[PDB]
Amino acid sequence: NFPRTVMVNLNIHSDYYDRSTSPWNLHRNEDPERYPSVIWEAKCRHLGCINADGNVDYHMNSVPIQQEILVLRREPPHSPNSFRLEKILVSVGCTCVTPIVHHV
Amino acid sequence: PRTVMVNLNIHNRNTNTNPKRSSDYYDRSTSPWNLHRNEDPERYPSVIWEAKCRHLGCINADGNVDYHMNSVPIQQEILVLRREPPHSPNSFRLEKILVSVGCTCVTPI
Amino acid sequence: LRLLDHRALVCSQPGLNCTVKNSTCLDDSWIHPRNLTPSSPKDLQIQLHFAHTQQGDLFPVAHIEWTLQTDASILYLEGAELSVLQLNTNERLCVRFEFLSKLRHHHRRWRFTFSHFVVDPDQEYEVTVHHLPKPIPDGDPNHQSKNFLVPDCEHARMKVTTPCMSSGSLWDPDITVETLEAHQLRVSFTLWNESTHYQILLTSFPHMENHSCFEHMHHIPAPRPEEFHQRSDVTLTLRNLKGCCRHQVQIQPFFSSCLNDCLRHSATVSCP
Ligand SMILES: *[C@@H]1O[C@H](CO[C@@H]2O[C@@H](C)[C@@H](O)[C@@H](O)[C@@H]2O)[C@@H](O[C@@H]2O[C@H](CO)[C@@H](O[C@H]3O[C@H](CO)[C@@H](O)[C@H](O[C@H]4O[C@H](CO)[C@@H](O)[C@H](O)[C@@H]4O)[C@@H]3O)[C@H](O)[C@H]2NC(C)=O)[C@H](O)[C@H]1NC(C)=O
Ligand SMILES: *[C@@H]1O[C@H](CO[C@@H]2O[C@@H](C)[C@@H](O)[C@@H](O)[C@@H]2O)[C@@H](O[C@@H]2O[C@H](CO)[C@@H](O)[C@H](O)[C@H]2NC(C)=O)[C@H](O)[C@H]1NC(C)=O
Ligand SMILES: *[C@@H]1O[C@H](CO[C@@H]2O[C@@H](C)[C@@H](O)[C@@H](O)[C@@H]2O)[C@@H](O)[C@H](O)[C@H]1NC(C)=O
Repeated sequence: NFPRTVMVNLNIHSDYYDRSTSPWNLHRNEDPERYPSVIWEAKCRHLGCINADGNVDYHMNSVPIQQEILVLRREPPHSPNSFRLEKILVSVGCTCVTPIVHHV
Repeated sequence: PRTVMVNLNIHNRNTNTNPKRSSDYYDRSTSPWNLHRNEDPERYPSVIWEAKCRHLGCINADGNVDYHMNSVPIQQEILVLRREPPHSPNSFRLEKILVSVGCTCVTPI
Repeated sequence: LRLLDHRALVCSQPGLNCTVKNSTCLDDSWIHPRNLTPSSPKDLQIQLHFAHTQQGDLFPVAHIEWTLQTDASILYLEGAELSVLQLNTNERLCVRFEFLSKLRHHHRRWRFTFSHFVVDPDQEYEVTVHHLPKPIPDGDPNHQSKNFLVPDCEHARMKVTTPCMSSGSLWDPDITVETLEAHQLRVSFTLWNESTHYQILLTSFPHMENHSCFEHMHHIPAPRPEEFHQRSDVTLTLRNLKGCCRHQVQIQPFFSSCLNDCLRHSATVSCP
């Protein structure tokens, strides 16, 4: 500080979630005050993974993959030109993992 | 708009970490992966860690790779701030980039 | 990621006046480059330390330590940006050392430390110290990064840490699988001090064959605070099959700290 706001050239320019052994559901996150305005959040379908038969495998763990990402938020609100940079944690998808087991 | 005003006083909205979470899954996954550092001194964020799947197939119970299944990457289109030359203004560009964030095991069609 | 305390952090030492300010990992020297940049840090080392919060809980902390290079660029060294990057999520956390005074001589080698970055078990980070101002475009690096790999809760010192304990690192279920009269199995275990549910997975196999001839999942609803540390035995009936004798029974906790991904506990019953 003093704050350094800058001039940015806006040079901007579909599956698996159903087919995975750890399938997930995508949830629409809309915000007109944000860019990207619409962003999809994954939430794992089950606690276990899925076996060949389609039933939930209780011996495996359906677990989320998250990421810290950048977004632009209109500052002041509704501004067409000015925005502020924001960090946000987001779930992108799910993976199937082998659980940690201790034997006796 | 072609050109915009961006305040780089990054507002952190990633604060609700209250209940405990996270572990390293790249080795424990049925679609295991390897980490690759993607650095660029001229862009924010400078370094991004991407995943590259280990196999075309997935690791079975016995631990051997099953090819009747597929390790596939979980890609994510991400915003990046790139700092320009200097020469050819503007000073910064805002770009969309494809990134592999992890792997999942899918049933093929 | 987090710092362990929001206490008045100090970076000052004899010969040098500095305050540790926090930073957005996007430094003002990257937005606005300067022609005269300092040289790179030297001998970056990150060690696993353990610390207590002003409250009482113990956390695994990253101990970052580096030294300065002997060149005259020291005069132009304004401070340093300390950065932790978790690799799984691409989460970044920064703190900045702001030199309020100017370092002129090298008479005695300048060494720095920072031990406030809270780190998690079985995690890999990328810790980096970036001398400030950062370089000009296409300039030589002036920073040092090292990957830090934190051990799992099995580690001697680690299991006595707050995140580990909360995921039941010190929980000992005295699992006792008992073979009973007429195709019945009684499985007893002592539950933990958390109001989260549990599961029992019984998988039967033939003697020396890794194929399930019978499988059953049993639910244990979240217990009352009075029910904590008390025993919960459940009697489950097996499949009728002379041959399907090898029983593998495992308990799955669902502690807030780990949810589905908690450490499970297996026990096996034999045959003749
Ligand atoms: C959840 O449980 C854990 C572990 O539970 C303990 O072990 C199991 C097997 C059962 O036997 C339980 O009944 C036990 O509680 C809890 O962690 C333990 O907490 C106790 C009490 O806080 C700790 O015991 C002793 O710690 C220090 C060691 O230096 C002693 O000085 C303490 O004594 C003082 O405080 C007492 C209580 O205030 C008081 O009565 C005494 O007169 C004395 O002034 C204390 O006895 C133990 O060390 C902890 N375990 C570890 C390894 O840190 C945990 O607190 C529970 N959590 C929840 C949320 O319920
Ligand atoms: C960013 O920093 C402020 C200030 O905290 C301390 O002082 C700075 C000079 C620097 O040394 C920091 O690393 C220190 O941690 C943080 O604000 C504090 O927040 C807590 C509650 O979260 C509050 O009890 C304190 O009184 C606050 N201190 C002041 C002086 O405002 C702020 O949380 C830091 N941000 C993050 C996310 O770490
Ligand atoms: C580091 O620099 C600080 C700057 O001093 C400031 O100005 C004087 C006039 C006082 O009002 C002081 O409180 C201000 O902070 C000083 O604290 C001091 O010189 C140095 N601090 C230490 C701990 O050495």
